[PDB]
Amino acid sequence: IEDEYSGPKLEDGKVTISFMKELMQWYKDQKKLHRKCAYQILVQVKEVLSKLSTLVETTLKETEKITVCGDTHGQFYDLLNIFELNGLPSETNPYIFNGDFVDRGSFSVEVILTLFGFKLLYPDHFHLLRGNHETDNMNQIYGFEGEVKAKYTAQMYELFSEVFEWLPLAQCINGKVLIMHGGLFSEDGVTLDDIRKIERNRQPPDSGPMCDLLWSDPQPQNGRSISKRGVSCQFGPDVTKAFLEENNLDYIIRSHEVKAEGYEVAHGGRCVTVFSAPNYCDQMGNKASYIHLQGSDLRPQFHQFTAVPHPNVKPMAYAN
Ligand SMILES: [Mn+2]
Ligand SMILES: [Mn+2]
Repeated sequence: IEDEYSGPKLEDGKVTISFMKELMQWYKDQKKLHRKCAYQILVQVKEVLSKLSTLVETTLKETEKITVCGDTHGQFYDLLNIFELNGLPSETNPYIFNGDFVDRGSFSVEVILTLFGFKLLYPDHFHLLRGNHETDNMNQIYGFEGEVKAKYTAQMYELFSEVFEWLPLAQCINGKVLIMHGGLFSEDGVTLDDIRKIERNRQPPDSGPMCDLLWSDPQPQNGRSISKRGVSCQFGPDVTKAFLEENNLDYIIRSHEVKAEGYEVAHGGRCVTVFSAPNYCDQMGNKASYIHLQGSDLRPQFHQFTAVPHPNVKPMAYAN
């Protein structure tokens, strides 16, 4: 006996569609991806991500489509449910996952390695944007670091941290829709140029554009406020509108907050929240949603969904 009982294996070190199907099934059955394959996925996706701009600029032709998902937080069985409701990722069914893949939920390893696998398989049609939880300080507290150390080793966690540093911070579709995890900026006048200029391969600063992209929240009233989170700001509809007008944009899609209906349309339609972790932490009872967009019609169409069963591992079981 050697590795016959160790599960899915890459094909000469590369991700294939049959590997991804084997992986999702193996994870569904609560089994672990061989550490050598996990390592190969991480080294390769680090290389892919490190060549991207901090701002991914994507063009959708008139009849092309894309799906935008918000926070998933290690709810792997809900992630599979997204793919069963909305189809597997492919070149004709592209996806954007808008940050916060890990922490809180206790299948964060399974979520993130599935997402990285699909990033390697469909690199121009499967997009991952950094959330505030793809950071060391958050992983240390909120489960992911403990989960990686439990399933693999501290060295594997170090590699995850390095890979997260190369996740892009925002994505712009057709020069019209800007997507980021958190939101807009603590000062006026920021442009797409400034986002492209962020040297993102780091942990986020305590303030400034990289912080805001991962951490800010919309508020209903005009202006800005100190964030209730102690980090970044809250930004009003006039902030959103000035930013969109200066940058020739129509609206933003962000995530980073739970909503009972899975989404919220705010700022007169200019600031949309999408959140894709239903019954968050097995307690919130929220619906989740994902957004459908078309190249010829970038209006957001929302699809709601509810949580599905998962194995009996508690949320935050690996947290501090
Ligand atoms: Mn979150
Ligand atoms: Mn967040």
